[PDB]
Amino acid sequence: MKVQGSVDRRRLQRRIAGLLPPPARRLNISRGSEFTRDVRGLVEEHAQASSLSAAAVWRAG
Amino acid sequence: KIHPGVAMTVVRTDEILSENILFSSRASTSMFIGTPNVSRREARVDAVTF
Repeated sequence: MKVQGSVDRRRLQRRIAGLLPPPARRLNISRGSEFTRDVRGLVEEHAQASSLSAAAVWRAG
Repeated sequence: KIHPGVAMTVVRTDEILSENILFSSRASTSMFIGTPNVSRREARVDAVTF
């Protein structure tokens, strides 16, 4: 408190949090439940990555 | 300007800019229309093209 300081840890964290790579895309082939929970995501990500209408394509860009 | 012993027949083509009228009857064709889709093509030193 006694001094404000010259930088904001909040801003530094939030500005880095936008430069970390996207995680990997796993696919469990040992449990049916996880297998489906990942294939659902696979189809959602294809849609989001190839549908012109949305801006999410341009974001994944 | 003396006639050589042979005549000649000359051929030309000519181009004409014209306006036109197109008549198409009712319900003449069936158009099937699919969803539009996007894919990236390049990434140059400065910009990204889709």
